[PDB]
Amino acid sequence: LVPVYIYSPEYVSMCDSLAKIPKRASMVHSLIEAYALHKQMRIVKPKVASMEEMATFHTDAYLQHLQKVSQDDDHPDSIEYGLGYDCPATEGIFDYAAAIGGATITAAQCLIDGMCKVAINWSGGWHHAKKDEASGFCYLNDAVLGILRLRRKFERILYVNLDLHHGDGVEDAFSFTSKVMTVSLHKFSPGFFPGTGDVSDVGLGKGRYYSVNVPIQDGIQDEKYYQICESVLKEVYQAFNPKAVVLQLGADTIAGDPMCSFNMTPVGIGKCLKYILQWQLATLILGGGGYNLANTARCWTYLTGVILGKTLSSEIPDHEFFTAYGPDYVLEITPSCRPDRNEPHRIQQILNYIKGNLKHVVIE
Ligand SMILES: CN(C)c1ccc(C(=O)NCCCCCCC(=O)NO)cc1
Ligand SMILES: [K+]
Ligand SMILES: [Zn+2]
Repeated sequence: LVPVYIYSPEYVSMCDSLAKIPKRASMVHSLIEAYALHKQMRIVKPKVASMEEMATFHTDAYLQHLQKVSQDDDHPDSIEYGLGYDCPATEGIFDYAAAIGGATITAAQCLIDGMCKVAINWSGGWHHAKKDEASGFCYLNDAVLGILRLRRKFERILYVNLDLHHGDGVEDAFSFTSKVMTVSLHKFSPGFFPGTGDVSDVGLGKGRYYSVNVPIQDGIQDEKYYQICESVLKEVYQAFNPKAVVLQLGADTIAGDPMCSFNMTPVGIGKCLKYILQWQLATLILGGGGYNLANTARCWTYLTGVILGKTLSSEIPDHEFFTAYGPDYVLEITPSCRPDRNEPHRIQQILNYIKGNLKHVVIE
């Protein structure tokens, strides 16, 4: 059955007002629309998240504060709740947060109701927010909210974070439970945000070994990334037997991102995505980071094509943002001539560590 595409003109307009990524949502949607991919999808208007739905993870104190300042960047309680340079108390930020949370919840509900096997919210994936604090441009953790909605039907949910940054907010939220396993492939290097997610972080208490982290260094390309991803997910699948998947596909790993860390292309990420889709589980697709706006659109458009199993023309079709795609005006991204800093011995060590940990899961 046909993938659900979480979309409304209002939703994109709201997502467009996010101060760190202005107009990104429109560029992503308009490229998908320019490739006519939306015609092959079921378009679903997202619901706005209610106070009660948001409070299934976030505290009432934090949410009431967010609501207050959304109507104010100099409040004395904002520092406590993580509001600052990374998460400015922009006017309307509570509405933008409620829209993105509601969108991912709507995606989850569609999956629960058997409307689709795959549901897409490219504007979601704000995985750093904590129950009571904003963090890393994230004011509300829609990925956690999405997982909590899926928990209505699924007893084993797998969260997979393929983003440059560790999905710390999500991992933390489920650190003590075994119903949700988190798997994160991300850059791990002292001083690099958020600073967590070493391979030794495996969760706590009853959630011990139900958090998986794959610390990766600068320069990694498609082939090695896919090998790492396939070997981990093969072990996770056999060990954990997930019944639903929440997959975050950040674009901030792609060559050309100004963070200039990993050296991936959308084709490489696509392979990881294909590996997960062939499990044929209810899958909630989210975006994430992506700071080269045109490349982020290239990436999520291509990946939408993968979900649909469609091969797209390399030539960017004319559309509202055509000029943003110069000077080559093509869909494909070329890797930078930068060294891969990932030692094959270190990769193997990490993978063996992880296999060791998942052995404990299997024997349980
Ligand atoms: C050029 N400029 C003004 C900035 C550049 C980088 C950051 C930053 O990395 N901040 C730390 C927070 C990064 C959050 C990343 C969100 C994400 O992609 N998560 O996956 C801030 C400002
Ligand atoms: K867990
Ligand atoms: Zn990121």
